[PDB]
Amino acid sequence: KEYDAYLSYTKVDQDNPEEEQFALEVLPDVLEKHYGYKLFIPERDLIPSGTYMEDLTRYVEQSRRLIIVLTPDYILRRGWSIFELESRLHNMLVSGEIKVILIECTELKGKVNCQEVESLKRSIKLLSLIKWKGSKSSKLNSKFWKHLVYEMPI
Repeated sequence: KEYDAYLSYTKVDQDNPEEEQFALEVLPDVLEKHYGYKLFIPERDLIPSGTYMEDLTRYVEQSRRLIIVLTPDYILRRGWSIFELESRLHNMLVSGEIKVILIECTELKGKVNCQEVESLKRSIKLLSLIKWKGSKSSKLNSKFWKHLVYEMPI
């Protein structure tokens, strides 16, 4: 366990700017610089290679938490699919070997998407739901941040 949490998010090229800004820079920056947590971010710390899947698996095993940022882009690309594609990660999620922190940034209005995400929720044993209200939640020392920090290790 070398990392406090594994950050899972999706970025799609050019639909709300505040959501993307919170998911890509504010969330990691506040978790690492202000609170001192150590996060593994694939798009920052891992270079894609032929061992990409095995590398991601190993990094998840070395992470004390799994943060999933539920943005519209994440739903579009089904950014959670990786954790279901690899058997080891799937077993870790369903058997409760790693705690998952699901950050709800949008409402699952879509029927099919809502059903799929519900099936994902039931597939996780240790699941913590935190709603991101918006600009109020991004403010430092807000209810959102206290909740998230409590769900974090140490």
